[PDB]
Amino acid sequence: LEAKKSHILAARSVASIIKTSLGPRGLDKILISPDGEITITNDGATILSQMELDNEIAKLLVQLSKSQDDEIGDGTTGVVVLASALLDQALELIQKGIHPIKIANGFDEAAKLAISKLEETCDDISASNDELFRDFLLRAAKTSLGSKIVSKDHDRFAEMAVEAVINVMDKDRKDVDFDLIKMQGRVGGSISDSKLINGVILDKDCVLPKEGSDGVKLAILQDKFKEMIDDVKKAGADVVICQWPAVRWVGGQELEHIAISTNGRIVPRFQDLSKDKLGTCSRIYEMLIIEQSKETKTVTCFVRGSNKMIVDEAERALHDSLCVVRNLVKDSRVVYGGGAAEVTMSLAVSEEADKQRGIDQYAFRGFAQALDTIPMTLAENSGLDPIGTLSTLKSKQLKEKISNIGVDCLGYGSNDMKELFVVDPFIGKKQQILLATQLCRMILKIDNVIISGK
Amino acid sequence: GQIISNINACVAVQEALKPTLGPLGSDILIVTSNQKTTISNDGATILKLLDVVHPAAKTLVDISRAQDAEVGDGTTSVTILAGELMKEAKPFLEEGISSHLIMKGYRKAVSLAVEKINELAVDITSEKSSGRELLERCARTAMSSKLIHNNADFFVKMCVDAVLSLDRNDLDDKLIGIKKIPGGAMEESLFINGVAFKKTFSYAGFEQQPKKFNNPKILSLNVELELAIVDAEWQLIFEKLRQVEETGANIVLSKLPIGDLATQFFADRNIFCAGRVSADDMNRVIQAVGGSIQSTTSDIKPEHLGTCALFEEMQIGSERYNLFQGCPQAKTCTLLLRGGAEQVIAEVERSLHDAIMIVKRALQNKLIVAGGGATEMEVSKCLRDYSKTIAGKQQMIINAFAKALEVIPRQLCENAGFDAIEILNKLRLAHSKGEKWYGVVFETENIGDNFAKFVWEPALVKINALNSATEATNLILSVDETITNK
Amino acid sequence: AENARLSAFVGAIAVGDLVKSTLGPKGMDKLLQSASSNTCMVTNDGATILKSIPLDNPAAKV
Amino acid sequence: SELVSKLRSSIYNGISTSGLDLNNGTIADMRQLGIVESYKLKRAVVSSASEAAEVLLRVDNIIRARPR
Repeated sequence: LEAKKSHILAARSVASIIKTSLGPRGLDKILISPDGEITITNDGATILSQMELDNEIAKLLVQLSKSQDDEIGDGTTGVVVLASALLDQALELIQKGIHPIKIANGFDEAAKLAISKLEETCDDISASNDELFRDFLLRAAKTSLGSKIVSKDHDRFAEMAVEAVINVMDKDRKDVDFDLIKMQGRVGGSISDSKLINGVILDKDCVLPKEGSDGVKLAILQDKFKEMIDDVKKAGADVVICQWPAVRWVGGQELEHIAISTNGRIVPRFQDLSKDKLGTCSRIYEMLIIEQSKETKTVTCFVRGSNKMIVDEAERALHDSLCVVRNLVKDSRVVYGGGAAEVTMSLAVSEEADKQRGIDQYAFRGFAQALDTIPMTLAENSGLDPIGTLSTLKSKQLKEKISNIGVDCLGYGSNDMKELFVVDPFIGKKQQILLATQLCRMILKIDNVIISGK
Repeated sequence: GQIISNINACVAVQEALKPTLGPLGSDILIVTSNQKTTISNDGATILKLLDVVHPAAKTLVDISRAQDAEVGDGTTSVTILAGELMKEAKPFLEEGISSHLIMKGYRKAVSLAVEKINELAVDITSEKSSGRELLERCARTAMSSKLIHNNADFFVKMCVDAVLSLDRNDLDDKLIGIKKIPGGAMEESLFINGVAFKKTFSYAGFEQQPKKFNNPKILSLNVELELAIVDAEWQLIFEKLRQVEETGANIVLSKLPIGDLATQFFADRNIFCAGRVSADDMNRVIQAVGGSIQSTTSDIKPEHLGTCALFEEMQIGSERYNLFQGCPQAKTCTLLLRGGAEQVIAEVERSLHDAIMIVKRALQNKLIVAGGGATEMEVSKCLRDYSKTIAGKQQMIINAFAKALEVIPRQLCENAGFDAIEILNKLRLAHSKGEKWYGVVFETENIGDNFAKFVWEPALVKINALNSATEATNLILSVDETITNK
Repeated sequence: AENARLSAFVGAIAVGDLVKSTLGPKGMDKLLQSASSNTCMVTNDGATILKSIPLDNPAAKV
Repeated sequence: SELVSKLRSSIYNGISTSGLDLNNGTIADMRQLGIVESYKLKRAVVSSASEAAEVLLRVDNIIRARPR
């Protein structure tokens, strides 16, 4: 028991590093890369993943946040805080003489009660028309996803990214495409210079459209130079990209987005050039801008910025919105978080403890206390007293039937999340609670750490 | 004297596994030079990555590696017995008692122990529990005796249905291999009736791949397809593609990857192809679809092309894998693990592979006895009465082995937080005036009958446990000196 | 936490006391002497001074 | 002390043309002394110093990763 006691104290020190980064208001910390480069970003998943500690207990939390980054990507701080809160309560219950599995069995039973309670609070945003539905997707990134400064009004470059996944996904409200949705950055100008077009813009190297063809006749591929032109004149292609108009030193993977959007193919050798691979591109003009006015699922957001971290942090916020919008479109269950569901689910578990009593009463209390650590952490990050914040939320949810009252970090006034348009994925909060408890059961099973000889 | 110094170094082996005994046991964390995190209860993976100093530590490793063939599970309650026999034998080795009397007396105790274990094992057959019952009701807690406590209820309604398709006298362990799929849930795992493998490589037509086949045909080809010289290299590859179409194969498995010429020819005709096929996956198809591997196009013939019921393209975890269903000959059911944590996938990987060993020995003989460490208590109770009249000094020798089996109930109380003395007093009356079958119950936290508890364990585990601990403990006593050069 | 805010804020204070007066003819200067190559620079602005002096303070990167 | 106190009291009466003369060590008119700077130079140094300093304002702790 003495070995795991130092591991819990070491795990709490890791949670205290990102403790100030929890929530959209959460403040980051300066991280120094081993190569000497400084990394400043407000994303909690980026700093925690790049940070490497000594003790193996901290490395176990890295693998937990590694799956959260590839799935959720935003708000991964609450995963470690909830996991550390279960270990903080383990210093008491385990010391009382109760086996960890007996405490772990109460967490899995209380998790099903939280999921069932969270399902009753789901609000379907697809019940309205397409005008209000597409407006909620843009307003979803207006508040919850906003973190860094200057994001106060981000809708200039955000609406281009929000409407990007809307045109790709069908109106049946079920689609997933991870292939054709990517972010392409550029160093220069300002963030306000971004544009929304259908195509891809590369860093390597105009003609009027025709009648029958869609224009520019895009074909993806001194005597020998003119001989290949005669083969192009057979298909009449105005612009041809020659890998092995002409280009110099272009990559094969970079030309994949052009062949898929234009329904073209890669030509291994000039002898294999044929008309069946001729594509359609609306306009090509100069850095050439490739645009397509037809129906396609290929959309790339061209982003500019004065620094690398400005473009990188902006893309990670917009790229993680793909899983957010998919949970707001493909998933019909939408819940309001940010202190609303966290405190609501904690009150349902607290009432279950007094019903069963026995050894599960203290076990269910630890799960409800673990969920109460998120609003107490957001209270300190917002400058509010943790005791006074939770006392106000619980008083209103018991007297009033509205479950959308939650913590106000940025001073939005009224605490109703429905009026503030603060939305969190339903599957997001489900995976964060289960995978956190999944690791906490393995932490309590740690006996002796074996390390290979140096 | 030299053996005592060797035992003390080997005592810490099972003392690190001390809490791991029982379903309440803990796990051991191991970090190698590659920073590969391995968390598992099974000591086989623990002893494999454990740094050894004295050669006696390798003795327990060789028995643990051979434990998979003899039993395969319950390694926490077996290997620990090898160190306990030598722990209480220290006062006897210091006296004039030779280690030969300990080794000779051990075989006399095991000969009496196995005789009682076979007596405890009872086969009724007749109208009592049959297939789909013994593998479910009695195997509920028998399959996983250590881990998967919360998810046990999920696998009883799932994993039991997968091993039901395995007929007796076959017992093929090549087709039970699993895969690692990131993301998902444990109880949501889909059952697979055919060969399924990862793509491992991304295609430009990945989204354009054919969804399903009505009558697919799988063909394995090792021919490498890659591109006056330009016309010659392009024509030779084109002629090889036409000879494959003559066989009418909708699925072509290539060992080496293919270029764009072979991909475009197969895409226009809606012919499926998969590259980077491992050699282990090819033998899995031979035992399922029944095809053959052709090195070149000289000997390829239409009768070498196999077929299966239907083909389906499954998308799970934001990645698509090949799925075969309705193979002509399938002796098992392929299972695909899920979940976002890599340690959990490897945690249940060792547990599910240990559960098939019970189905293997159950089909040969169906037998169950009282579990929960109550097997050694009844055997130790009988050895106390017999050893008094057996060959002089062997009374105190067997009684030492009788008290050595008492470590099992002491370990079950250590994790549960019970008293080691309180359980011995209650079992002593339960294994004497209470006949036999009364065991220990962890749920109600008292002593009860394992017959009404529904928890049983195969007696074949305890039979090979003494045999695995026979040459392990005898080798320690038979070696009086250890020499290490340089 | 105590020395975290201290060493970070004094990064520009230690070598910046001489360049505070840079505006005006009365500005103090700073001398940078290289260990070899027989090179050096004299200026009252911290631009060249900061870029040519390596510092282990993480706040110096900003 | 005395020089800044006189300059703070000069602008308190509504005179924005005063200043600090380093040659004579007294309060003198900056327009007649010849000290003039552009407004773009003022906005550049004031706005950048407040925004760039926000890095160390919100970050109270710095953790460096060990060299790989």
